[PDB]
Amino acid sequence: GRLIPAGTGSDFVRFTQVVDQKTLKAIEEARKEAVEA
Amino acid sequence: AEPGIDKLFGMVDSKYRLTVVVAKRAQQLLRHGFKNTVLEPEERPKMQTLEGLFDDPNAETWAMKELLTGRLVFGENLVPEDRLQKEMERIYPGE
Amino acid sequence: KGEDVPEPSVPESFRVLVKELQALALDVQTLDEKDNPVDIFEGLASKR
Ligand SMILES: [Mg+2]
Ligand SMILES: [Mg+2]
Ligand SMILES: [Mg+2]
Ligand SMILES: [Mg+2]
Ligand SMILES: [Mg+2]
Ligand SMILES: [Mg+2]
Ligand SMILES: [Mg+2]
Ligand SMILES: [Mg+2]
Repeated sequence: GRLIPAGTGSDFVRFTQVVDQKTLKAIEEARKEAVEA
Repeated sequence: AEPGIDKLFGMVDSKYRLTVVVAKRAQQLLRHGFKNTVLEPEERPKMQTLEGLFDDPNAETWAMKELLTGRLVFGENLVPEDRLQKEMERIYPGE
Repeated sequence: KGEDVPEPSVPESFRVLVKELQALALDVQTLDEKDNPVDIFEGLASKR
């Protein structure tokens, strides 16, 4: 009753994320913040 | 059929990839608040009992209507797994 | 609650099986990434 090995359940696509350029600059701002003192 | 399904198919390396993108984008569109869109202003999503589709009818019909534009970005490993859901909650209200 | 439906738990067909199978000497144990346990029967099999 597990997800099918074949299809959208492909190891090649089971993992794929999406972004808005707005959330793109938001995460890099998180990286900028990493600079200590 | 559906709007620029070919155009869509063409923007992906695999057919089954397009389907995961749209679905995951539809996911976030509702969870973090439905105004998490990139193309609302002038010509946008619309239904006719009123022009009320502007708020919440079909999730992915939006997802696709955005992906068809070149604003979104879908990668294999674009932004680290857990930090994504955090930054998204911080910036998008509506709950 | 207008909640986007949840991600499936294990089917009772599966569980019904595993035990039917267990009813006979055989032991069917699911495993992890590295060959280690994982749990189908959510919390009802551990004892007491
Ligand atoms: Mg995933
Ligand atoms: Mg618009
Ligand atoms: Mg786009
Ligand atoms: Mg990974
Ligand atoms: Mg919140
Ligand atoms: Mg399962
Ligand atoms: Mg075993
Ligand atoms: Mg070991």
